[PDB]
Amino acid sequence: SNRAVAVLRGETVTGTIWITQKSENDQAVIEGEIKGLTPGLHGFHVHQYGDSTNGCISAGPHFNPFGKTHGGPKSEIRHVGDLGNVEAGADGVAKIKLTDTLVTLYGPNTVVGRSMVVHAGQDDLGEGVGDKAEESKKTGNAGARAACGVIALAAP
Amino acid sequence: SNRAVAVLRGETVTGTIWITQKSENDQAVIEGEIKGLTPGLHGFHVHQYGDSTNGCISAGPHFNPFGKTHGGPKSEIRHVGDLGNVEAGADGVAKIKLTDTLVTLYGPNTVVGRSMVVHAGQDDLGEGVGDKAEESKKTGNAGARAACGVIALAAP
Ligand SMILES: [Cu+2]
Ligand SMILES: [Cu+2]
Ligand SMILES: [Zn+2]
Ligand SMILES: [Zn+2]
Repeated sequence: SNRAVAVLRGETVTGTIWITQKSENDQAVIEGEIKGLTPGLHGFHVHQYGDSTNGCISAGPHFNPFGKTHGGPKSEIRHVGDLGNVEAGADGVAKIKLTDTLVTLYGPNTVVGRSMVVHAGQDDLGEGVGDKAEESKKTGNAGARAACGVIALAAP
Repeated sequence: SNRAVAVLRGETVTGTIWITQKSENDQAVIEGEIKGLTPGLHGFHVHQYGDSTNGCISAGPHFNPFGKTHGGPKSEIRHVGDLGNVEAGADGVAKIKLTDTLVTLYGPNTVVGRSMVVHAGQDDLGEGVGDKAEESKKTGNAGARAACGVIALAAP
């Protein structure tokens, strides 16, 4: 099996996210907690780069090795990195428990060394319309990057 | 080409280290700066894991995919992660400029997702003798881990 962990750092938001995967043929299990969030829904994605020399800016765009448009985790068309929204409760804490069929810790498309990023706003899952449509298909209109962390290899 | 960066964090020591590599057939070029160090020589290695949930402890041992004993960068027998000593000047700053033939950002033995660690003490390069010999061949007797950072993928 493989295991990875991202320690999310930000000015006011922080957290720890674990990814475990039994084998290259199994889904990634993504679990952890993020704190300091405003109550409500917050976009959550794997971005292309783990580079934090420019804070969360240097993370680049959503991880998208297959060249798709932005969607939610259940969408037929989505970026590999599209994990949808996490929900923070009244105390500002989001508990995260997800499985994903595109995110992997094995092979050429591994997310190891890349980043996890949580956003200030809610991800529209690529379903935005009108003047929001163009950006919806890139980023889901989730707004500013509140915290980020590098996906690090961990002992299995 | 490939590029990676490690932002080293610690209680008093910090730094940024870049790794660039033109192709899988080229040597890794390792360059950057570490500050807050005592003047003198400090051990510097790639460790197996990037996991920082337990500070630098969770980095595990020196990265050693080929199952060798510890040495210096010029040794015939060394761990992949063995980068020797860096030298901090009077102001506590070490300027780093190294090339390495074992460290790579390509293929199954990539260091992406692992960690760089700088130590409080000097690495004896595996040449320790007497009661120091056993540990010399594991860690070079470099002592405590002063700072660590995950090796993150960066835009080339
Ligand atoms: Cu994002
Ligand atoms: Cu070390
Ligand atoms: Zn996306
Ligand atoms: Zn070593």
